Amino acid sequence: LDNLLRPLLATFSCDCVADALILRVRSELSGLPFYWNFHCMLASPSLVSQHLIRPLMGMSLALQCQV
Amino acid sequence: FEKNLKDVSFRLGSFNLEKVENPAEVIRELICYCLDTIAENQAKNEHL
Repeated sequence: LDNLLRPLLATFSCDCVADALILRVRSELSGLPFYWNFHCMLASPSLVSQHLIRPLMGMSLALQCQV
Repeated sequence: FEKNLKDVSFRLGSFNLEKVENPAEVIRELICYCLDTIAENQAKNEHL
């Protein structure tokens, strides 16, 4: 999965069941295909907090200091 | 039977088998064939 993703970061399909986002990979390994599915529930607002907002605030103010 | 990548085996297919009651007969057949095969290439190489 890592070897596949790091270049891109094979084909992918995504779908959102009511709340959760479901991510599907169509690829191949050892010549043979590999299928996996990601099952990502809506992330938590502590997670949202820490991963997006507070860092993104941080972005905003740090670039203000830059300016 | 399988395939070895990523330091791991990865199986390709799998067959139901059965032991033959006459091993020696299939053996004669196979190897007569093989004898013929070799001999052919021998003659060809000669001409060449």
